[PDB]
Amino acid sequence: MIIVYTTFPDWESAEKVVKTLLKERLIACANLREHRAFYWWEGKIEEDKEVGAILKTREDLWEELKERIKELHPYDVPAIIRIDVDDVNEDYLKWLIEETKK
Amino acid sequence: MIIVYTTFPDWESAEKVVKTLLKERLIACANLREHRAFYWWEGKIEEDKEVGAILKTREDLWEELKERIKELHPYDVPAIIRIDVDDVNEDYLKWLIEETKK
Amino acid sequence: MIIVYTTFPDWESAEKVVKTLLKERLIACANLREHRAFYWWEGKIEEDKEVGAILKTREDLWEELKERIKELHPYDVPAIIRIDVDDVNEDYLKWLIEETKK
Ligand SMILES: [Cu+2]
Ligand SMILES: [Cu+2]
Ligand SMILES: [Cu+2]
Repeated sequence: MIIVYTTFPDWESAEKVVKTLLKERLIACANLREHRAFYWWEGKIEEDKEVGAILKTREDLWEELKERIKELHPYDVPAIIRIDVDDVNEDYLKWLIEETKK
Repeated sequence: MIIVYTTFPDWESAEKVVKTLLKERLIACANLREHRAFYWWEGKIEEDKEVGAILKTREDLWEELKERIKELHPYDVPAIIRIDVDDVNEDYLKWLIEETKK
Repeated sequence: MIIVYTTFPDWESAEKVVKTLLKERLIACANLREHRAFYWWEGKIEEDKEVGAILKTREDLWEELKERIKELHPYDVPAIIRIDVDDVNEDYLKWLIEETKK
């Protein structure tokens, strides 16, 4: 399995996108929590309050999921970050496979 | 070293389990923070408020730790997710080894 | 690209350090959020409220970034944890490369 991390400008977009991804059976679950982001914009350090999203899905769904996030994301240039899971308890993995599209 | 991520239904269970794992010297530390989870239950998108837990330990303790989490977890099917750490500052790694069981 | 995770004792140190790292062009962005940490200190389970920081940068900047965090960190023994990113959308990766030092 894999984790995918992305960030959203607030809760309405984060929840809309995550619920669409669940409906499309591209993810098994999402964990959403606020953070404060700091980055460069035009020679200045910018802050933005955001909602980060930790998504859990199968490896084989990565490219499809990445494309759908690109298509749904409120940001022109979103972060869509895949981190592979090195091991997981089998009962959870079985559930995640059951809950994702075939 | 490794990270292990799991989620709990609230703070009392999260803290009880993490403190037991510390007492058993199976982890060196835990970072706990709230999130909102979205997933499928019986044809419906369900939300649950949870406490996520980021645990830090040695690679060689993974199987023992995974079994103990299974045995302590309030969920029938918990997420117990191992992500390997590709590098870490040595002083921290030494501390983590010192603080975990031998 | 890589993620680097570290923790700070509160927001002032976290923001000062992250903004210095941005100014030095060692990271492209940071996501900061509170957590509660549990760990061993002198035979007792200790808790501390902290700010965790998720940093995003290039692989080739890891050693320089790790040294700078050591030099800036309020902790004697900070956690400075590198997790490699297995894949990312190209538009984001291009932006991250553009925003980091050359
Ligand atoms: Cu905002
Ligand atoms: Cu709940
Ligand atoms: Cu504190």
